[PDB]
Amino acid sequence: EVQLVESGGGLLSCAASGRTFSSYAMGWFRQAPGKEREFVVAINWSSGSTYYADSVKGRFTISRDNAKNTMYLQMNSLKPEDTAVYYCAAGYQINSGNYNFKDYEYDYWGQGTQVT
Amino acid sequence: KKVCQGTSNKLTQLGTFEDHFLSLQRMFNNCEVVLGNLEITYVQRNYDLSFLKTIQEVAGYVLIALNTVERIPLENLQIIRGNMYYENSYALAVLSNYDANKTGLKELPMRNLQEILHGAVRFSNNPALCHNQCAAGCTGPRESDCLVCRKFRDEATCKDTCPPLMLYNPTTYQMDVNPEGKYSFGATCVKKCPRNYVVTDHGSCVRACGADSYEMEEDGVRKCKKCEGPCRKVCNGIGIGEFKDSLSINATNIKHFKNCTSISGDLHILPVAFRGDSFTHTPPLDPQELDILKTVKEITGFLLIQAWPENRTDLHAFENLEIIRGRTKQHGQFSLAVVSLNITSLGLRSLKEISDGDVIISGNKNLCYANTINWKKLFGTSGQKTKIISNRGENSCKATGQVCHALCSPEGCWGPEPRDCVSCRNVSRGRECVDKCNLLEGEPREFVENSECIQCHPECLPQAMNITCTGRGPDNCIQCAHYIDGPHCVKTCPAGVMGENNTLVWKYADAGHVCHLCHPNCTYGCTGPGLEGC
Amino acid sequence: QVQLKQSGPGLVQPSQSLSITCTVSGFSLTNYGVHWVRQSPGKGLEWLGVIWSGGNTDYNTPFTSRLSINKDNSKSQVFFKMNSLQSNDTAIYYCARALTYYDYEFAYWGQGTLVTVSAASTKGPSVFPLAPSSKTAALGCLVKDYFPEPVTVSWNSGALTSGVHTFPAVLQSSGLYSLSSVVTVPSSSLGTQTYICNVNHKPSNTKVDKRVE
Amino acid sequence: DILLTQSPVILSVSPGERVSFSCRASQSIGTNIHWYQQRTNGSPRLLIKYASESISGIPSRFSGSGSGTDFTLSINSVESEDIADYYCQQNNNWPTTFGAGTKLELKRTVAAPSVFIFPPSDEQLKSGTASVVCLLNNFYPREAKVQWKVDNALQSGNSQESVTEQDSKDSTYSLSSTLTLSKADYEKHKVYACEVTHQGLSSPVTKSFNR
Ligand SMILES: *[C@@H]1O[C@H](CO)[C@@H](O[C@@H]2O[C@H](CO)[C@@H](O)[C@H](O)[C@H]2NC(C)=O)[C@H](O)[C@H]1NC(C)=O
Ligand SMILES: *[C@@H]1O[C@H](CO)[C@@H](O[C@@H]2O[C@H](CO)[C@@H](O)[C@H](O)[C@H]2NC(C)=O)[C@H](O)[C@H]1NC(C)=O
Ligand SMILES: *[C@@H]1O[C@H](CO)[C@@H](O)[C@H](O)[C@H]1NC(C)=O
Ligand SMILES: *[C@@H]1O[C@H](CO)[C@@H](O)[C@H](O)[C@H]1NC(C)=O
Ligand SMILES: *[C@@H]1O[C@H](CO)[C@@H](O)[C@H](O)[C@H]1NC(C)=O
Ligand SMILES: *[C@@H]1O[C@H](CO)[C@@H](O)[C@H](O)[C@H]1NC(C)=O
Repeated sequence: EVQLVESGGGLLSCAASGRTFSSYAMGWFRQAPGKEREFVVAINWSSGSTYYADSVKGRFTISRDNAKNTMYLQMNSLKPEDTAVYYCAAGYQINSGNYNFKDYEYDYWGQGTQVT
Repeated sequence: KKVCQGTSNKLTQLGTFEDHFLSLQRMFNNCEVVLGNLEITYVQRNYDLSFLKTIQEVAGYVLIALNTVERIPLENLQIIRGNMYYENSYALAVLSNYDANKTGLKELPMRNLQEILHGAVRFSNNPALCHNQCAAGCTGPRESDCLVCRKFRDEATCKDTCPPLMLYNPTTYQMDVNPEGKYSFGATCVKKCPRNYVVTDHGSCVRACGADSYEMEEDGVRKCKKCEGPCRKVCNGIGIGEFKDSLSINATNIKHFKNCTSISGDLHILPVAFRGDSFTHTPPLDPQELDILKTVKEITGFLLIQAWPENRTDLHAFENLEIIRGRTKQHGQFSLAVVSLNITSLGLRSLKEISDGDVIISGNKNLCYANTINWKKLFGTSGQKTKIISNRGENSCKATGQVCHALCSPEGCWGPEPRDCVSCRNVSRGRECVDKCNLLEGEPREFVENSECIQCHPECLPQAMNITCTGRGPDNCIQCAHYIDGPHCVKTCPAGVMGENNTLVWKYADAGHVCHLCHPNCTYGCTGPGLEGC
Repeated sequence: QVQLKQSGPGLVQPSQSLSITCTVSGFSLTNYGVHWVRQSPGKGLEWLGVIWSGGNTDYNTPFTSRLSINKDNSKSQVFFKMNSLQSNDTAIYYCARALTYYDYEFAYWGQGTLVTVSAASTKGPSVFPLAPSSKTAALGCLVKDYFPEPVTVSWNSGALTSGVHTFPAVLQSSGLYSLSSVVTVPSSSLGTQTYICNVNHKPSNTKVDKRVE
Repeated sequence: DILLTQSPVILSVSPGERVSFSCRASQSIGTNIHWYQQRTNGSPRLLIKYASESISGIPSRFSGSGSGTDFTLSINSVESEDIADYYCQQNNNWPTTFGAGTKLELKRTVAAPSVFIFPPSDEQLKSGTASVVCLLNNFYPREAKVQWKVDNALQSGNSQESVTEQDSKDSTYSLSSTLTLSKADYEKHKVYACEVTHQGLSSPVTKSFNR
């Protein structure tokens, strides 16, 4: 039901359809070959509040296109120190957020967009 | 000025007499202002308390008790605010400063302590012993020319209150963010909270948000937003941590689930809990203590209920459960399982999602409804399937009129009440389905916003034979039930609030209940136009 | 391999109580419940009740007052108990397990226990040979005057199955049962192979082997 | 409560035929129906779960269809092995309940019985009783007539019959008839005869022995 369509990467879009993502929170994670998967960006859907990672801070930019149900990400001014596989995630939140984002939960994950 | 947190240990002793002093110095070393209480206790003889010369002010109370030291040099202590009291109503309490060794407190030279701002004083068992908004003394007739302020301070200035965050704009009748506004850090007005401090829901700068509130960020500044209901408290589920070798929720472990909102794991409720297990020295659980789980809104793993209060009609203790993520599953299979219970309705009226895992409802001979749900709506993962087997027949359930309410949509129900519907046939008020909103009649008057009734502002006037509002705001009214401040229905005109140029704005009531501006000369109030007001 | 093996006396006097033990293998009683089902020769298959994994029970409506199922997860066995039996409670009682958790698709069945409700006394059979005449030949055993059912009969201790016909018991006027087991054999075998019928009647604890010449 | 109705009650069928067992439920229960097979003196055997889902070990020729109230168990080509009672089970309403079953008989070519007669063992006669057994082995159809005769005197009400169940391999029947006299009556006669009449016999077969 909850499908996350990834498309846009290589040498970034996440189309999320399936249900009412009213209280949901979608973001982006990354995993490097020889390490664990890691936070990068996240964004509450209602409201459209936003949370970035430190290394991701400033050097990135995430947004939400409501009605179209899509979550775009800009990787402008990238570097070799950020090359990895990227998954877009989504998860229902207890009260549409209203608690620390580092403790948000994600249940549905995308396939795997490569970035070298 | 240097600032220390303070202490609130009371007559408690922190380790050896040496350990107690060693921890008293580290806190109050070089401190000039005490945000909390100054607590001096169990200080031994020949212990240098000379670092206490730096203290210039104390906000809370001061305690000096069970001290055998000869001298306590509070030679610079200028003020005691008395934010707290030690016991009863004693802002300053110096008690029993002696020992059975013939050596008590001799010298307590509080030469500079001029004023105690609040609270009385208590001395016993010590055998060896100017502007308008100022406080202690005054090095001048002005406010800045004072030793210590009474209420607050703001860069030399001794104000009675800190500059408000916002100021009433008499033009657009709205509020604007005051660029001269400052937070209230202690008895100081700082334009920004200090390092590792947080803004209250209103005003101050505290290190801890505390209960009923969480930490949110706004304009680069971490603030303290109030918790909509109970604050989020994650807790471990059965099988983990506190409940590693735990088989079920029992009379022992049930207590630790208090105020939990999110379970990081699984939740098991098995008959052994109600029988008690001697082999674990676990007594029987009284069903009433299940109410503790009413605060649970989410479960990461699965929910397993194989036993339940026979006199209880539904899963009441999960009336607020919103989601089961099913990250962990029974036998790698089930995220929800309800087997051989006496219940009549499931009662999961708040359940909106089951992200993964299968559902099994089996053997509940009295269980009605349950087949009315379209569980596909709750599922997020594909392949999720439900098995609803050997419960009470629909037809038996019809014969006794245990069917989804008439206000329920065809999507089904968790029970017979209108607040058990999955979704509503027409509209909802609260968590309840209804026929129509109170548009043209009823108390309160309301308006519709997406299948939901919303209370009109209480300042809108009910119109007979028409509506009364269009939006949540008081600007959306039709007729103002009382007064009017431009596009705003109000219960009282604006009178006393600060504005631009640091001037308190005043307004009065036109006989048509319309708020208008007084004459600037009138500064303490006014009841009409022209100078004659004040 | 999953097995339900049950043991229990199948002769209960009216107003007295029936007891059956279902001994389990291939799975744990801690993860699966065990159901009980009986089958009368007339009123078909009827579900009696269950002992769930957590130890809680559930009995069918007409058995609430007189049924008690307990168990022992360690010994891996289940104990069926039903009281004040009468004539209508005569049936074959089964224990069963479902294929899947919490469900009722009974894939694994005990062998069944033939419960007979009577005040009459147990009585072992007499075994008499049916010797093949002089003329493929046939021979057999006559199992006569026993009570209650059932009696089990084999040939050559299991080694002889083909061509065997153990006939259903008939009720004699005496109220005792009588039964006959026969087998066909190549006539060219009589003076070649020895033929023995193994008659076993548990309730009287009579095991008999009679050679047929 | 809910009623599972099975039809037909008995169902006779030649090998190779198609077979449909009907189980109609009084209420609509979607697909919460199971099917069982039960052979003579055996425990029930789960064939199908939830109307159509196949079980491992069960041959492919068995299949199940239907939903709501009308359910079907199907055999695409019947074999003699398939002789049994077939039951349907509902999973939906508490408590789970079973239909009253359908019996599958099988047709086959006529086959005349091999007749054998056995005298009383001398062991038995010592006990003062004499049973005399006549055997009709592997025949079809089931209908058969057995007349006991002692010195050409038709016996009446001193014999008991027993018919075995239909065989799984040749789908025949077998029958034992047992005459019981007192030792005294038995010894007061010479000829003992069993006359068998059957559709596969041109003339009635007799088998006998002289005391
Ligand atoms: C009830 O909960 C308690 C605590 O979660 C369990 O008691 C523990 O039992 C394990 C195994 O015996 C011991 O290792 C722990 O030391 C016990 N902890 C405490 C706090 O007593 C108990 O097993 C549970 N009972 C059931 C039936 O699940
Ligand atoms: C188990 O639940 C059933 C159904 O909820 C209860 O049955 C009802 O019990 C109430 C008790 O006040 C009676 O008033 C009703 O008449 C019962 N319903 C009927 C007869 O249809 C049953 O009481 C519960 N069992 C226990 C032990 O509390
Ligand atoms: C539960 O929450 C209430 C809310 O007022 C609080 O007072 C109480 O201390 C909490 N209990 C705990 C955390 O055990
Ligand atoms: C359940 O039964 C207990 C028996 O002690 C009783 O106290 C309690 O009131 C009952 N619960 C109800 C009536 O909701
Ligand atoms: C509620 O909705 C039903 C479904 O269309 C309709 O028949 C009924 O008239 C509605 N009642 C209102 C709008 O008061
Ligand atoms: C036989 O069973 C019926 C219930 O089917 C019940 O009346 C009783 O147990 C028996 N009948 C008697 C004792 O008359």
